[PDB]
Amino acid sequence: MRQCAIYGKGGIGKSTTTQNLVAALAEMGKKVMIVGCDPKADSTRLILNTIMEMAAEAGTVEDLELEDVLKAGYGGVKCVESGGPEPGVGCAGRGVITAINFLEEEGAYEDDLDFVFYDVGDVVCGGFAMPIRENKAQEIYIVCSGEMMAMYAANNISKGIVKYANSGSVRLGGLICNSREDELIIALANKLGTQMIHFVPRDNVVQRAEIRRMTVIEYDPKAKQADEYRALARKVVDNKLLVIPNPITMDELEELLMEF
Amino acid sequence: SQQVDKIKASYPLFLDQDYKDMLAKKRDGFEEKYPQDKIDEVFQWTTTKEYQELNFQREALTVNPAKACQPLGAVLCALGFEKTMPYVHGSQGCVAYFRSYFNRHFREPVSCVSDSMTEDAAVFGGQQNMKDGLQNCKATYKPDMIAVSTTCMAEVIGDDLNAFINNSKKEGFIPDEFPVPFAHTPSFVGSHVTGWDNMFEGIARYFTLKSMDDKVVGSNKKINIVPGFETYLGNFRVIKRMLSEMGVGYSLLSDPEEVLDTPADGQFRMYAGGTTQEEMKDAPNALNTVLLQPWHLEKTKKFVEGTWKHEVPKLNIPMGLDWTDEFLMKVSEISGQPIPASLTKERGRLVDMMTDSHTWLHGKRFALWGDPDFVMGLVKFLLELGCEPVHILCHNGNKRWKKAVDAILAASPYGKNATVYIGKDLWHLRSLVFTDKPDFMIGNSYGKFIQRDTLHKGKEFEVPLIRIGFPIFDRHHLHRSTTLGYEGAMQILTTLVNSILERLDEETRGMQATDYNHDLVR
Amino acid sequence: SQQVDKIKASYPLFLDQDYKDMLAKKRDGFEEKYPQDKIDEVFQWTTTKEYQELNFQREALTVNPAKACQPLGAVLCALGFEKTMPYVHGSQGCVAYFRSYFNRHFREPVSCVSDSMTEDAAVFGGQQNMKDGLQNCKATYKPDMIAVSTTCMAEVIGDDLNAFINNSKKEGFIPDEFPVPFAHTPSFVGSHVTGWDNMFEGIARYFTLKSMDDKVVGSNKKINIVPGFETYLGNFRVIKRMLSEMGVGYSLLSDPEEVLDTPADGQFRMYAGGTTQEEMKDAPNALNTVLLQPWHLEKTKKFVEGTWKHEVPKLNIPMGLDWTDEFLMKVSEISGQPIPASLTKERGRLVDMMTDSHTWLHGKRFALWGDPDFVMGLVKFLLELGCEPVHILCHNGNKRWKKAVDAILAASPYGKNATVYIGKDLWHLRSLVFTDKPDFMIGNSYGKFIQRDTLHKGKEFEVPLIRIGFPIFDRHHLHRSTTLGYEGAMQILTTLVNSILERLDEETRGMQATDYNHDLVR
Amino acid sequence: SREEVESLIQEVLEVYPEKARKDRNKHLAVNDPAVTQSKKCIISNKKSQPGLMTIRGCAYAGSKGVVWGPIKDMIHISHGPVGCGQYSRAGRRNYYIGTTGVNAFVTMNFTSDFQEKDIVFGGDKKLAKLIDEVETLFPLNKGISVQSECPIGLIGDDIESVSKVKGAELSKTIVPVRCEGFRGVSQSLGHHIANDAVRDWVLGKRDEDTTFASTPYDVAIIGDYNIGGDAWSSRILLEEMGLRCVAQWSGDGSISEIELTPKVKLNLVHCYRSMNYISRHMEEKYGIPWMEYNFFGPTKTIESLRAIAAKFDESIQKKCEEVIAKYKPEWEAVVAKYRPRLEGKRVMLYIGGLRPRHVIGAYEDLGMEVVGTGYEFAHNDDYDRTMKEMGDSTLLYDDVTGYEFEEFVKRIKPDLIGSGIKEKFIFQKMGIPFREMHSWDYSGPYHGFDGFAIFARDMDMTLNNPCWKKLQAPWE
Ligand code: CFM
Ligand code: CLF
Ligand code: SF4
Ligand SMILES: [Ca+2]
Ligand SMILES: [Ca+2]
Repeated sequence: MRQCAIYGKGGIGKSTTTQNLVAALAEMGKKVMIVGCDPKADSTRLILNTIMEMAAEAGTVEDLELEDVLKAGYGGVKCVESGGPEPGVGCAGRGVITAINFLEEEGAYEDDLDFVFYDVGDVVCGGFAMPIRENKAQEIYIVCSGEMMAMYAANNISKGIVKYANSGSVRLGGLICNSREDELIIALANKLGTQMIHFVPRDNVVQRAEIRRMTVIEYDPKAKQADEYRALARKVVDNKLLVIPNPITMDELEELLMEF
Repeated sequence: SQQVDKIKASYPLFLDQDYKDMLAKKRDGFEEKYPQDKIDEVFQWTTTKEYQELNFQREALTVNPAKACQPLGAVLCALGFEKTMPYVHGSQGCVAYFRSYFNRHFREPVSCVSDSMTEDAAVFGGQQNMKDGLQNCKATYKPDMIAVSTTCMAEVIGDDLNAFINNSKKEGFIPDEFPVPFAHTPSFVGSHVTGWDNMFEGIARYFTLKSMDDKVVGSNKKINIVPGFETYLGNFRVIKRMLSEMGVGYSLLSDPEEVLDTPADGQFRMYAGGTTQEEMKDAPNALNTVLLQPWHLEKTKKFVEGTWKHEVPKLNIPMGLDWTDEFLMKVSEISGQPIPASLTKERGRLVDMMTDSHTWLHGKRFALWGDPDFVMGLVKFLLELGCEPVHILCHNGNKRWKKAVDAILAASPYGKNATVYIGKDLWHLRSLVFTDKPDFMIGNSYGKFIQRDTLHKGKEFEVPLIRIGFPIFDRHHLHRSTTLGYEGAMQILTTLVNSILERLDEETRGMQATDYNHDLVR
Repeated sequence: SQQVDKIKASYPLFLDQDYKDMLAKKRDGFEEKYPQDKIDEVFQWTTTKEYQELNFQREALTVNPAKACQPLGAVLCALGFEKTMPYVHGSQGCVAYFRSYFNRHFREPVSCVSDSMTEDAAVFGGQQNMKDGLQNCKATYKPDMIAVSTTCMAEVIGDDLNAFINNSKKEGFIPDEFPVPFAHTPSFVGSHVTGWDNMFEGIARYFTLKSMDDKVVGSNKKINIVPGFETYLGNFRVIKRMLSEMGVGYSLLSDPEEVLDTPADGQFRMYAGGTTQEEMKDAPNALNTVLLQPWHLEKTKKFVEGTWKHEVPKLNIPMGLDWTDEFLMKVSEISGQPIPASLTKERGRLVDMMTDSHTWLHGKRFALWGDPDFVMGLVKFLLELGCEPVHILCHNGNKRWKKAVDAILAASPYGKNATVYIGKDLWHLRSLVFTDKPDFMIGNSYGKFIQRDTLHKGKEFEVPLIRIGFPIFDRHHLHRSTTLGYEGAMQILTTLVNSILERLDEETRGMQATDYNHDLVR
Repeated sequence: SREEVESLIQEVLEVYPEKARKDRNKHLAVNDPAVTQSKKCIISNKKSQPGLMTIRGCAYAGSKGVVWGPIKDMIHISHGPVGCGQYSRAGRRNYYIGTTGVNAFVTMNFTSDFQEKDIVFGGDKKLAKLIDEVETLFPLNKGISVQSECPIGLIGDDIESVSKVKGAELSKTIVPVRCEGFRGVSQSLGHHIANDAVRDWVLGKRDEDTTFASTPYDVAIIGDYNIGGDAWSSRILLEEMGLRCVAQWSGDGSISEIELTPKVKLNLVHCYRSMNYISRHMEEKYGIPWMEYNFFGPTKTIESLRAIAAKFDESIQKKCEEVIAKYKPEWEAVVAKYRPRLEGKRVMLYIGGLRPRHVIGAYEDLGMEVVGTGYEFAHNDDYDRTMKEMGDSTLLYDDVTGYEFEEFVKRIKPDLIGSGIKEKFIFQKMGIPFREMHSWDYSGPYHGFDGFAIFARDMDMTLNNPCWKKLQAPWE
C-alpha cells in the first residue's frame, strides 16, 4: 500500500499527468485512490461533491459518510476531492488538513489499495504539506519543465521535502518531465541526488483527451502517448530510489540553465 | 463620603444621594439614553413568544454560550498526569485566559505555558517557538512530561506538531526520550470536552502504540478508569473510594485531584499527584477500560478498542440511582469482586432520602444545561425523583446524543413535557424560561443573569438558579462537591429540596400576608 | 376554585380573591381585631431599645426557649447502645413528644417506650407500672437492655428507680441478669444535655461500678470517646474516621449513628449498631477517656475520674482549627500514634479555604445560639475566620461557661463587640438583632421567626438565618452534616461565605438599580 | 539590598537556557531615581520568551477586553471561535448603569463561534448575517464593534468592507477592529489598534456638528475603566470642583460621549498606556490639550485636583480648595485608623501598564513601602515615570515569568503582594497576604477619597488577617 504525493508547477500539466499515470496504473490492474488537494486545479475531472462542500451541507465532517465523498471512475479508480473556498477568500490550506484527517478517521486508507495519489497545490503553508506528514505519503514525484520558474519550483518543493524528511519517513522518488530539455532535467535530478523517472513527450492527443474529460488511456488505448504513460506507470511501480534531496541555489540554477 | 467605621464598597456607596444625582446628570446630559418607557417596552418584548421565534431563527449569531474551546479541556486533561506541564502551541492570549478561567473556578493555581507565537511565527510557522519553548519549559519548570495542545492560529496554518517536536528532539532542545505527547486541538471544532478526548487519546497513543506486542489483556488485573472533563473534585474521590471499598484494583487515567487541591501549609507545589507514566504504559494490560463520560470520550474509546483491544462496556455516566447500580455491577462483573455491604447500605440510604423528600420534589419543573454526559445523568436522576426536566440544553451536544436523551425521556412519564436543545445557547434558554416558566434552573454561574432578567419582569416570574456544573465563579468551594455515585446523588438531592424549601420560605415570609404557610416543620 | 392541572396548596390558594374577601369578612365581622395602625405601632415599639429594657427585665416569663428537657437527652443517649430500648418512667405524653421531635429532625424512626403513669399511679407511686412495663417491653420489643429515665411527674413524687427495678427483678418480671441501667432525669433541672450526662453516667455505673477490682488502666490499649448530645450524623462519623486514620484504638461510648440512619431496603430495623455491653464493661481498661462535649458531661467526668481512675484531658470540643489540632495532638499523646500525613494535608486544605475566603468573611457580624459546647466552638471558629460573634446566646449555659467564653473573646480583637447571654431566650435575642443588627444569625429552625420579624420591619433590617444546630425541621437531610473536625469546619465555612454571597446576589440583583455590582466572579 | 538584588537577579537567571538568559537579563533591574531615561536600565515591550509562563494577555484582550468592551450601549462581537469571548465574558469589572440585553450589553457575550467551514470558506457572509440578527434581536443598540480573534487575521476576512456595507445600509456605526491575538507582544498593541479604530470610525462623527452647548469647564476622563466604580468615584470630585465631565472613556462610557469628546476643553488622562494615543490625536486634530492625573490616595488626589484646577479660572481653583477641605476630615480618619495597623509593611507589585507606579503613593499614605514593582506590558515611557515614584535599591521587572516572581518573593519576603488572579493562589499557599490589584479582589473603588477608605480597609483586612498565623501545623 504505497501512498504518493505529486507536486510541481501547475502551468505545466501536473493534474493531467497525475491522472494519466493513475489511469495507466489502474489499467495494469492496480487499485488506486486519487486525493485532490489542489485549489488551483481540477484533480479528478479526467477520471470521473467535495469533502468540504459535503461536510458543510451535512453540518460537519463528523456527520460525513465515506460513500458520500468517494466515487469510483475509470478503471475503478476511487476519487476524492478535498474541496475548498471560492477564489480570493477562505483558507484552502485548512480545507486540505480537514479532508485528509477525515479520510484517516473514516478508514479510507485501510481498504486494501495499492496506491494513493495526492495531487497537491503549491506548498504556501503547512496545510498543503499535510500529505507529506508521517503515516501519509512516503514517495514524492515532482512534475517539471525546462522552464526556469518551473525548475525553481521543483527546488522549493525539494527544500520542503528535506524539512519533513529529517523529521520522518518521506522521500523524493524522482522527477517527471512534461515536454535539449531532455538533458537539462536529467542534470537537475543528478544535482538533487534523485532521478528523472520519465520524460513525457509532447503530444496533441493529451489535449484532445483532456478537453473531452479523459486521459489518453481511456480516450485512445492504442495511442503512442498511451504507451508513454504505461512506461511511466511501470517505472513508478518498480521504483526503489527514494532520497532526501540536496536543493541548489538560484545561482547554481542560473548556471545549469546558462549551460544549455 | 465615607464614615471610617462603616466603610461602604461599591454597593451601597453609589446608592448614596450625591452619586445617584451625579449619575443622573451623566445620563441626561451626555449618554443620549433611550427613554425608560422605550427600554421597558423592548424588555417586555424580549420576554414574549414572538421574540422567541426570532431568537430561535438565528443562524449566525451566538449570544451567551454554554461551552468553551478545545484547548481548555486539553489543559485539564494534562493536569491529571504526574509532574506534567500543559503546553499550548500557539498564541499566549489563550493561555492567560485558560489559567484565569480555571483559577476562578477551583480557587487554586493552574500551571500552563504557551510558546508565545507572534505575527512573524504566524507567517513563518511555529517551529522555532516549539524548539525554544520546549527547552525553556523543561529547564525552568522541570516537569517529567510536557503535554502539547494547540490554539486555532496554529491549527489554521497547519503547524505539524509531530514534526516540530521530533525536530526539537533531533536538534537537541529536549532529550529524545523525554515524554512529549501531543494532540491537535482546534478551537473551531467541538468544544472544551473534545479537547480533553483528543489530549487523552494523544497521551494514550504516546505511551502504548509502539509497545503493544508484549501486552496481555487482564494480566495486571486492574480496570482502567477514564474520567473525561471533570471539574468536581469529589467525583475523582468518590470513584476511587467506591472501587477501593470493593477491593477492585484500578488505575485512574488522568487524575488532577491533588494538583487542584494542594495544602496552604507554607509552600507552593506546582505539581502534586497524578497518573504516573508507568500507569499509562501498563494500561493495555488491564482487564478492561471504563469511560465515565462516554459521549465526549469517543476518540479515546476507538483507540482503546482498536489498539488496546479492550471491550469497553456500554455504560452511561454513574449519576443517579440506576446508572450508579449499573456501574457497580459492571465493575463487579469485570473484576470478580462482589458489591460490598457498605455500598449496598449506601444505596438504601439514598433511596431512604428519596422516600423522605419526594413530596417536595414531585412535579417540580427544571430548565438545565451543561456538557452532554453531566446533563444526561442529571435528566435521568431528576426523572427518578419524580421531577420534570422541561428544558434540556446542551450547546455542545450532537444529534445522536439528543436521540439518546429523548429515548430516556420517552421511558418515563416525567419526561413528557421535556424538549432537548442542542446547539442553542443561554440567550435561547433565557426565552424558554420566559415563555414556558419552570420552577428552577440547574446550571452554572452564567445563569445568574437569566435569573436577574426573570426577576425584572416580576417576583412571580423569577426563576432561581441552583448552581451545579462548570463554571461556578460566584460561590466558594462548590468545586469540592460530588455529582457522581450515590454520594453525589445524595448531595444533588439535598440541594434540590432545600432550594425548593428556601424558595417556599421566601414566598411565605410575608407578615400577615403569606406567612400562614411559614411552617416550622417541612 | 381549583384547576385540575394546576392545583394549588394552602399557598397560594388563599391568595385568590374569593378567599381574601372571605377572610376580610371574618376579621371585620367577628374578630374585633385591633386597627392595623395600632398593630403596626406596637410592632415598631417591640423593635426599639426601650422595649429591649423591659424584655430583659423579665424574671418569670420565658418566651420561645432555646433548650428542651432532660429526658430527651436521656432518650438519645440510650439509643446509642446496642439493642437498647429507651424507657421513660412516667407519663406517656413525654415519650410521644420526644419521639416526634427526633423524628422531625433525623427523618427516621425513633424507638422509645413509657410505662404510662396515670392519675392513680401519681398517687400510689409507679411501682406497678415499672413491674408491668419492664416485662411488657422486654417480651414485645426484645431489647438486650432497657435504659430507664424519668419524667417530672415521677421525680416530684420521688419514685426510687433503683428500688422499683430491684423489686421488678425480684418478683420475676424480668430476669435478674437483664441489664436495666437507670437515671433520675428531672425536667426542672438543667436541660436535655443534662439528661444525656445523667443517662450516660447511669449506664457507665451499671456496667463498671461493681467490677473495678480486676481492671487495669491502659490494658486494652484504647481511648474511650464520649460524644455527648449530638444530632449531626457526620460528627460520629468524622471522629471515628480521624481515629482510624491515625491508627488509634478507640471505643465510642453511646454511638447512635446506625439506628438513626438505616437504609430503606425493604425492612424496618428497630435496632442497628451501637456501643456493646462489653465495650461498656471493658471501658475502665482504656488508656484514658476523651469527652467531646465537656460542658454538659460533668457528672460523667466525675464518675470516670473518680471511679475509673482515668485522667480526662482538659479538652474543648474539637470544632474549628485550633481545637481540632489540640484534640488530635492529645489523642496522639495518649495513644502513641503520630498524626498522619492525610490529616496534616486535610488541615492545610481547611487553612487554604480560609485564605481563599477571608475577604468576604472579615468583619461579618453574627448572632448565634445553641448548646454550650456547640456555641462555644462556633464562637472560636468564627473568631479564627475574622468574624465578629456579636450576640452569643446560650439559654442552658451556666456562669462558669460564660466565664470561659468571655476568656475566648478577650483573647481576640474580633470579640471586642461581643456579649454572652446565659439564661436568655429567642425573644430576648429577637430584640438584640433589632437594636444591634448583625449580618446573619446562626441557629436552629426557631430563628426563622426572628427572620420574618426583621423582614417585616423592612428589607434593610432583615437578618437571614443560617441553619446550624438542633432542631432543623424546615430543611431536609441537614442532620447528615458535620460540625466537628476539619471536615466540619470546611462545611461551616462554605455555608458561611455562600450565605454571604447568596445574600449579596439578592441585594444586587435589581436591574439597572443595584446590579452594577452583580458580578459573575466573586 | 543594594547589590543583594543584583546578585539575586543573576542567581534567578541561572536556571534559563542561554538565549532566554540574555533576554531576561535586560528585562530586570534595580532602580536609581536619578535615571530620567529607563532604556539603560530596563527594556520593555519586546516579545515574551517561549515556554516561560508569562502573565501577559493578547491584542484581543487589549482591544475587546479593556478598551471597547466597557462601552455599554454598543454590541461588541468577538469574531472567531467561541473561546476568547467566553473567557473574557464579565471577567473585568468595568461597571455601568443600564438595562442589560435591552440598552446595555457589557456583561454579555456575542460571538460568531467559528466552526471549521467558516475557517475554510471564510466568514464574511456569516458576519453580515450576524449583524442583521443583532439588529432584530437587540434593536436598542447604538452601534456595533467587530473584534477580531486570531483566525480572522490569517484567513484575510475583509471585515471593513462588511462593516462599511452593513453600516451604510442599516444606518449604524459598525467598527472593525483588526485586534487578532497574535499581533504585537501583549495587550498593549491591542490598546493601540482600538484607539485607532475609535478615531477612524467613531470620533469624528460629530465633526461638522455644532449642536452641543459648550462650556469653558468641559472635560473628559480618558483612560478610567470604572473598575468597581473607580470612575464614578473620580468624577464626583471633578464635578464638585465645578467642572463638567462630558465623557468617560470606556468605563460606563456610551458612544455619544465618545462622539462628544472633541467638544471639550481638556482631556484628563488617567491610564496613560492605553489611551495616550487617542489623546495625542485629539490634540493635533481638535486642539484639545491633555494632562496626566493620579486619583489613588489623598496625596495624589489633592495634587491632581490642584493641577487640573490650575488649568482653569479662579472660581474652579476656589472650589478645588473647598473639596480638599471637605474630604480632609474623612481621609485623615482613615489614615488615623489604618496607618498604625499598616506602617513599615513592604509590598511587591506586578500589574499591567499603569497601576505598578500609580498605586505607590496610596500605599505610602498608609506608611507602606513598595520594595518591588513591575509591569506585564509597559513601554519605556512608563518606566521613565516609574523611577521617580519608586524607592532607591528596589526591584524592577518587566514581563516577569512565573519562576522569577516566585523566587524574587522568596528572597525579598514582602508582607503583601499585589498582582492578578494567576498568581493569587500561588502566594497565599506560600503564606504571603495577597490583594488582587486588577479586580480589587471584588471590592473597590480605590480611586478618589472614598476609594482610599476602601483601599486601606482592604489592605488591613488581608495583611493583619488571622489566617496567616495558622499556615503551619503545631505538630509540624
Ligand atoms: S492589566 Fe492598567 S494599563 Fe490596562 S485590564 Fe491593568 S494596570 Fe489592564 S489601568 Fe487598566 S483597568 Fe486594567 S487592571 Fe490601563 S487599561 S490593559 Mo487588568
Ligand atoms: S491569543 Fe481559538 S477560541 Fe478563543 S482562546 Fe484561543 S484557542 Fe480558544 Fe487572544 S485572540 Fe483569542 S485569546 Fe488569539 S485565540 Fe487566544
Ligand atoms: S496561506 Fe494557507 S494557512 Fe494561510 S490563510 Fe492561506 S490557505 Fe490558510
Ligand atoms: Ca484554594
Ligand atoms: Ca429517613
